[PDB]
Amino acid sequence: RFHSFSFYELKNVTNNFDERPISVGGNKMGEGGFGVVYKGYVNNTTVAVKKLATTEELKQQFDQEIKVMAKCQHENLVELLGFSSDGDDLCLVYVYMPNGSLLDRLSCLDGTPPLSWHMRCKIAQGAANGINFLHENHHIHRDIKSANILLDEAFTAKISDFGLARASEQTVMTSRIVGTTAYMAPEALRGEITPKSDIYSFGVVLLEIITGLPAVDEHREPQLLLDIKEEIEDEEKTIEDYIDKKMNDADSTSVEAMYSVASQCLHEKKNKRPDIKKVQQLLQEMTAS
Ligand SMILES: COc1cc2ncc(-c3cccc(N[C@@H]4CCNC4)n3)n2cc1-c1cnn(C)c1
Repeated sequence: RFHSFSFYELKNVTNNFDERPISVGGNKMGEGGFGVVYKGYVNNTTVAVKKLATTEELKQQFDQEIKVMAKCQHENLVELLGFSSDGDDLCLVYVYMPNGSLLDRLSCLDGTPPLSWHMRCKIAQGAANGINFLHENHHIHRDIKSANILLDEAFTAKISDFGLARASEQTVMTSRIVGTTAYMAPEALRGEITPKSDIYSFGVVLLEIITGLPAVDEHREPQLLLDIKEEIEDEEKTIEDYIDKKMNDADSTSVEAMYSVASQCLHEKKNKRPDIKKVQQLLQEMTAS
């Protein structure tokens, strides 16, 4: 299904996996999902090359990334073009997403203009559509976060980084708890594996979209973004206090509607959260008129 590269090809097209940042003239775009991602050029086409950084666990993440992409073609998932497995380093080659991660566009990293509310609504809907597609195909993502939501030429959202994905038919525990704490559901932090934890993480992403704040900031009060939900419930704050001020087109009704979805996704009790189909429906009604 996918194209098999030899490792040296991907070496050559990434300027020998040039570790310098893009801004300095190198090829490294960033790190995440248990790999480092490089910009490459293959036959006048820009590509992204993820080079995976236990040994059996790394191969398992590689095979898991490939199996999901073979079963899951969707407008809101990144597209795998090929891979390399010869040599000592496993690589995955993807269609290039020129507007980078939702995390960096929300922070306006490198001076990119702030996302409007209208764009943010399409991003939230698209990301929900991508997660829905995963869950319908019986996969748990386990690493949902704004650094793993990329944006193409039209700022369409595409979920990425499926190395931790698990098949999903009772909820089981794992002995190896992995993920980013600021996005993880309480039961995920205790080691449970369940699609209900994906929903919780998506709720944190929705708060990032509304507020333009990162999920964790050690020099901020509160440090954890998900803490604003309890402040709003306890009427110490309003969602208006936290709405990203770098937008001119956010109306109260639809922001409160997206906040309501986020609040439901963030229910402390996993069985009280909506499933992704419900999340998808509420986000569609959000922009209906
Ligand atoms: C302009 O930047 C990018 C363009 C781009 N096109 C495709 C990918 C891609 C595909 C599959 C997986 C994957 N993984 C990364 C690691 C964590 N989640 C994203 N990225 N991609 C990634 C970046 C990027 C990477 N780091 N930063 C800061 C930006």
